[PDB]
Amino acid sequence: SRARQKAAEKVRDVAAELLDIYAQRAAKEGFAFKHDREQYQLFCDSFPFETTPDQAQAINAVLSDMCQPLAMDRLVCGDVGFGKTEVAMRAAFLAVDNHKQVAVLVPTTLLAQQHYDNFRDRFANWPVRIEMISRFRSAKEQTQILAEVAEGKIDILIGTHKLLQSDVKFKDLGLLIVDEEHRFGVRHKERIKAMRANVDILTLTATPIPRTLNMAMSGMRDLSIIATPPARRLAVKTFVREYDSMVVREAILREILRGGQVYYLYNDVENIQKAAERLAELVPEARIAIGHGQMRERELERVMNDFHHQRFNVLVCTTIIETGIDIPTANTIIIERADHFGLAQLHQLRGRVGRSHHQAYAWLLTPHPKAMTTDAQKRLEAIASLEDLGAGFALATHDLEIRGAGELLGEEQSGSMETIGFSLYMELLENAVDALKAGREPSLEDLTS
Amino acid sequence: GNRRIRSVGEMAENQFRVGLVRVERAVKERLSLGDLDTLMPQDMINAKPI
Amino acid sequence: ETLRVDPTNDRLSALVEIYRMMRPGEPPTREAAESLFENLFFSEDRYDLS
Amino acid sequence: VPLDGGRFATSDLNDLYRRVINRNNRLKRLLDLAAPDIIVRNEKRMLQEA
Amino acid sequence: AAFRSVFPIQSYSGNSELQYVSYRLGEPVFDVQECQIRGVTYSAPLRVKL
Amino acid sequence: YRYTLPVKAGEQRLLGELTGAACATLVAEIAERHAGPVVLIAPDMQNALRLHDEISQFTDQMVMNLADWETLPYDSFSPHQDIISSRLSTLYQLPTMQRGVLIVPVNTLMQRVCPHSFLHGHALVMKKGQRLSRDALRTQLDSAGYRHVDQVMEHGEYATRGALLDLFPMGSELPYRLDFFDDEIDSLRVFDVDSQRTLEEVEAINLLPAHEFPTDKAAIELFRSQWRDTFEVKRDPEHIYQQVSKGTLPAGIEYWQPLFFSEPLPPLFSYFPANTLLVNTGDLETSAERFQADTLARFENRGVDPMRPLLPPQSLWLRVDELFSELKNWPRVQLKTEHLPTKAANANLGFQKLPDLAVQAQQKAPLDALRKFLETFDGPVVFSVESEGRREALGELLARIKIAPQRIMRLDEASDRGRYLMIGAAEHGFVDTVRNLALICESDLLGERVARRRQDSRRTINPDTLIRNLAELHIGQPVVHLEHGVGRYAGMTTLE
Amino acid sequence: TNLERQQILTEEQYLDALEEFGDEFDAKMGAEAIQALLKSMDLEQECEQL
Ligand SMILES: Nc1ncnc2c1ncn2[C@@H]1O[C@H](COP(=O)(O)OP(=O)(O)OP(=O)(O)O)[C@@H](O)[C@H]1O
Ligand SMILES: [Mg+2]
Repeated sequence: SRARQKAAEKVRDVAAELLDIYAQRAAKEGFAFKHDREQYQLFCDSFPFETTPDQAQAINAVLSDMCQPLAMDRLVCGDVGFGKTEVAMRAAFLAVDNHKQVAVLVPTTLLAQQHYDNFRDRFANWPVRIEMISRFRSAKEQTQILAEVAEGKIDILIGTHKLLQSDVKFKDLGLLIVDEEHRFGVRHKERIKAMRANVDILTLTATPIPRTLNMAMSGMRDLSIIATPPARRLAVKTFVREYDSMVVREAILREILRGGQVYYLYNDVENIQKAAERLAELVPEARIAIGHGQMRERELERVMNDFHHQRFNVLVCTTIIETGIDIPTANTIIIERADHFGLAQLHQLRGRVGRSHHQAYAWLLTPHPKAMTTDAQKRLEAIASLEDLGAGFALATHDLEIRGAGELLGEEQSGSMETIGFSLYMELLENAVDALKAGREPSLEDLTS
Repeated sequence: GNRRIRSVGEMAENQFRVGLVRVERAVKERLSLGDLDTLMPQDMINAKPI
Repeated sequence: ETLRVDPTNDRLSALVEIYRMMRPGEPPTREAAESLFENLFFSEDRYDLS
Repeated sequence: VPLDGGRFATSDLNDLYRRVINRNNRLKRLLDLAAPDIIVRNEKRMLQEA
Repeated sequence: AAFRSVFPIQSYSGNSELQYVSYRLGEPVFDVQECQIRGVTYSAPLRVKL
Repeated sequence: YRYTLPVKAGEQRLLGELTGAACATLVAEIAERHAGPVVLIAPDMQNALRLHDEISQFTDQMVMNLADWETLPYDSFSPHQDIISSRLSTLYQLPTMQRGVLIVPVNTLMQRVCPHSFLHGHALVMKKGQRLSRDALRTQLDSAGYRHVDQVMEHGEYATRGALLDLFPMGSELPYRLDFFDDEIDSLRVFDVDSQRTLEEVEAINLLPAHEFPTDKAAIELFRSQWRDTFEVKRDPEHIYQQVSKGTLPAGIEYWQPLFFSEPLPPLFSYFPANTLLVNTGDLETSAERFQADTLARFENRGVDPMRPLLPPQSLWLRVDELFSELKNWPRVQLKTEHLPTKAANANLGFQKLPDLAVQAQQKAPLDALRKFLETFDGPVVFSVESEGRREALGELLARIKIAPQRIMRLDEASDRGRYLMIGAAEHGFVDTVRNLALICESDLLGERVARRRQDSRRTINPDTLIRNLAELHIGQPVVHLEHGVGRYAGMTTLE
Repeated sequence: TNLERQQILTEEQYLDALEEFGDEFDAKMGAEAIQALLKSMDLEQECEQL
């Protein structure tokens, strides 16, 4: 099929598209949300916790950004499990209180389902309709959901990459929430910003990809860090051992006797049915299931539903659980061959354990250390170096530059890439905005219509 | 009776086997990766270590 | 004289002493010593007089 | 100096100087970025070794 | 001996293996005289049946 | 009611027919009519957690676990002293509790706990007008085992700044400050770990030691004496004799606990009040034996490495014969899921499994099993959801069959012809035929696996080409193999 | 404090001393610490004392 060939030469130019999107978002003025004090205090009283004083700062910054005429653009870069989502949920309440149709965009179906459950739990006493669209929904109810949204009756639409496919038309969109943004890519992150120019993008992540971290530290997007630890979170213990069946058995038995559950990440669908069958012979005391995104929907959904209700302990999974599945009882992740994983992926996988008052371990099994590559050694000696609460920002500012921030005006978020400077970019943006203010050049996206 | 001759063939064969260990490591890696039905014994084996 | 210098008295203590000699740290268990000793000199894969 | 084949000689002092400058500049960047203590301590050890 | 000592390469996933059948040394591209004249190795291409 | 209660030395009472998530409502029923505690002995720690989320749904009595060491037997990790603070505190309130359920698994019931002399020898109640000196209270806490810091944040630490002594007791979840004056306590004010300012002031407060073993110098000398009695010393500074004599503690020192006391550790059955009523689940003669076998296997596996050697498991855990000879001191209600035949001390409770209820979008009417089951049931029926939003996820699913469930808080509220809903972590439903009630959880609208994807009909497109596998092919005849493509057949061969 | 002039502390012992005596003591590590030790030293008085 001629894979060898390098196709054409940039079938499209992204500098002009991204420049026009930025210069149209920075030209006009967004919605100025109206904040209700004693009608939002009830929604705060629905929260069965207390906001830590660094998260009750990100929330205050988010609301005081939404209540201004400018179009919001923020990062909520706090470490894993620190209550990032509730910031988005309080932002979503302020948006939906003014009938503004929040749109939540998550990069996987398990996040779609879990955020659907969490949002439906939280907004369980208000006239707010919350709905999920992804491949887990059928082909006959997806068109019903799209008809409802275009009609203007679903006020929160949680979805995967389906939310960008040009047939999802929102009536009056007033807030976007991109959750776990480091798995999307630039085209996915402005595919909705192009249509609705002045939408308020709230962007939740734990380890940003270098482009949107340099872009946040350089003053293009606002930043709100959340390192403040929750009630009793404990530092997740990192062990980097060579693979050993006794080590695997000991870890799984230590978790089973405690009553928790185990993530056992294999990350290979072709051999996952053999890895689980082999692990079920190594540890007969465990109950083991398989979960990945390449098996049929009514099977993965039911397996991941059984895992919540403690119907088995070990779940041999791919990196579909890299994205932020909570499951507070699971407190031991065992990554089978962790040499080929990024720093962001490794820290995200380490973040899936903890989430509660328990002490949670994390084993990153490796091959024999002369058989690993050199970058794997540098990545593992960095993931094992940082084992502290709030280490998800130092790790991000290490990944950035270790890999370097990519093209600020183009694609390729991570890489040296010989990008243009920020001084040139701000001058170019101001030039485009000033040329567009006078002779109001219609939006290029509408030209696509 | 304590010292032994390593002539041309033995040393060359030992060096060939040393170079073949890296090759078998690479082949075992490619085999252990998934989706083997589209492969042939040329995509995994490289003649550069040998 | 060696037995009077020997700080062990049975098989398992001897195997654990060998294990601690080989790899300092890595707190010994019973299989981690027995398998190590049996794969040290008595395994066809990892030991070969020609 | 060149090797008359288009390639330059190793000149082992320039390699050591370049490594020292690399580690020192990286450590300056880590000091500017307010790096965590363990990372900057490792880099200071590597600069000492360089 | 080298091919029999290395092969068959069994995958760790547990689904496939790569076994060895035979080998054959092909005809050299040149022979000794123009190998000395051009300045290239007089070698035979090894061709193995995997 | 349907069954009396056991109140004697060791008389048993076996209850049968109890299906899934019926043990929870029976425990909640027993716990509200026995004037005394109930120590629920779960057969497995996982099940314990499950029961802790279920009984707390059906009742209002205090249902609490007993925090076990989260490690494994003879492990190399500390129990993370916060858990210790949740374990000591219960052991202080355990000899005097009058109502409630305390849930222990067999793993933690078979363990041996301090001597309660160490409880009410190292634990104090501090009132306002205490004439105790600053350094006297400091050395009291130092002998108890607390850690001297300057920035007390967690369990078992204390800081001193002249007359200002702030300690975090392991009784409460909040720290306190004392503000000494003339060698007397003037205030006992709670201060936050985030704002460091007073919230209010408590007249009398309770404090508890830092670890489950004594730590002061006399205790360390006792530990060394017991060690030189039992094991043997090696001169090497990570041996756990010369690592404790220095002052610090190793990782998993909690398993060398009987070395600090010079009195055998009580079986925790001493801690129970005068009138408890042990309630069982599953079986103990298979879980206790499995735990003893695993602990002995791990002791034999790990009772090597002469630096850090291990105590015998009879010094730390009850033998199974000991455990079953100590359960004979308490009345027991054994809940088991089978038909118990007939005798005294034996009762049956009609708790049939739920009929076939499931939802599937395949048919025109998905709620057909539900819409027919709810019509032909004369007693009440109570849906049980786990969350609040899930309630709406079931509140608008029953709107298709024209039924809106009124919410109740306790299952006793159910009238005769009622459709109700209540919130809690019950997993499986039941039909209580005794009072004709039904409980339908969320996982009883899903059913078994709909796994029918064994194969697809690949017999299509089979024409003359296939030739019905006559195998009369000649060499060189072209052949298609739909996986790979078109080749030339070249005969039959044998291979290894 | 209890700690004397140049008593070395292990990492765990430094955490212990930082929790327990977390006041203004100067316990550092590396060439900065060695340079501070050398710079805070008076040779003449030390010579007379020795
Ligand atoms: N102030 C708080 N105090 C105690 N617990 C909290 C607090 N804020 C949040 N939590 C809990 O911590 C958990 C964190 O889950 P959540 O998904 O909300 O954040 P997150 O895991 O960081 O986000 P993501 O899933 O995108 O990584 C939540 O289940 C919430 O119940
Ligand atoms: Mg989130």
